[PDB]
Amino acid sequence: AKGDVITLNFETFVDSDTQVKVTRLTPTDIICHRNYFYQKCFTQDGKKLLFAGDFDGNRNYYLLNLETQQAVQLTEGKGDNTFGGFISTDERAFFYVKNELNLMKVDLETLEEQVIYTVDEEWKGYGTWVANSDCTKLVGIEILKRDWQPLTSWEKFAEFYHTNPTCRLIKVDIETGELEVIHQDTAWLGHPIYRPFDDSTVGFCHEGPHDLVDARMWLVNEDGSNVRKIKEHAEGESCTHEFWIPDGSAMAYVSYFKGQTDRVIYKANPETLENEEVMVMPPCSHLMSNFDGSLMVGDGCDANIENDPFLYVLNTKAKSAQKLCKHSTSWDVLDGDRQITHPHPSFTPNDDGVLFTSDFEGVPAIYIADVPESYK
Ligand SMILES: [Mn+2]
Repeated sequence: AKGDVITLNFETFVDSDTQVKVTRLTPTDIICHRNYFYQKCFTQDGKKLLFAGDFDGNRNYYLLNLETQQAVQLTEGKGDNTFGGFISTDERAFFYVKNELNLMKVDLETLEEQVIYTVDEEWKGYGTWVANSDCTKLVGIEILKRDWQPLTSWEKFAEFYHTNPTCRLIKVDIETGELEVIHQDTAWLGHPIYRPFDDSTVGFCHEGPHDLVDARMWLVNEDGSNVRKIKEHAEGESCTHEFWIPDGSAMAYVSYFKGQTDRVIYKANPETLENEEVMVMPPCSHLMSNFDGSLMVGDGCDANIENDPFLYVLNTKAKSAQKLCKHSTSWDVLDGDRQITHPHPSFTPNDDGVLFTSDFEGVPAIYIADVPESYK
């Protein structure tokens, strides 16, 4: 029940291949996972952590006190989207979506909840809400209910893309609760993201197969004008995994050229709109950077070869990737949920560690791998 407290045991072990220290935060007998890597889950001091677990028979949100090893239940009941959740800039509250209908704001102190927005009967919420740096406005996208189709299989994926569904990129005001359509279109839109310290810019993209798609690297101003593509897109080049670097210095992404058998990370200037290569990309699924983009972490995955179960800590400046420790996750889909099993590596607020999920000990749990100065 909302408000309850649970005392956890932190067990630290040494990785057999890198000697790097790794500590498990959650029990090995109950399902737990971290939120999406681009969403804030750590307080600046690095003492509080937001995460999800089934302690109360339901996938709910908890706030873990790293120095007390005690976690308090933030939300109760069923219907929580345990991935999109995030902590406010003032760290006095976190936001999450319940029943895919109501955007909630929760006081981390009183645990009081406030529904700040409720999707209209005409639309369907899609993607994850992303707050602006000041945490006064939220951006997101929605799909016209009539145009909505359940994406069951890949056959249904491409199918939906061609149905050219009408989607809109909206902006909601935390204070007023009023929505403002900043961009609409009869195309499948997605992944809306406010430019870190610049409410002016809002990056979004076109969903669908990376092949039969014009381009996904899109940008548009808050007012709704200057809709443009981040990169010109070279014939044969596919871009993905885009994400704003925390400080807002640039839009980092990964591109792959057919016939080059090599993936390379790229940084795009939000203002100059000029892209530039940064370094190679080891075989990884997700990619997240440091605050300034000087460090990056990656998810080793599957390509007589061999599946890569390692986490990578890339050094932007030195342009060098290095194996940190091992996550050894079974990318299995639990109860239709394909994301709980994803490591979703993210740096700790001061870069001394990397938080990630894994089910190698049997069930999905949360770990924090230390990150030595040599970036081992
Ligand atoms: Mn993922």
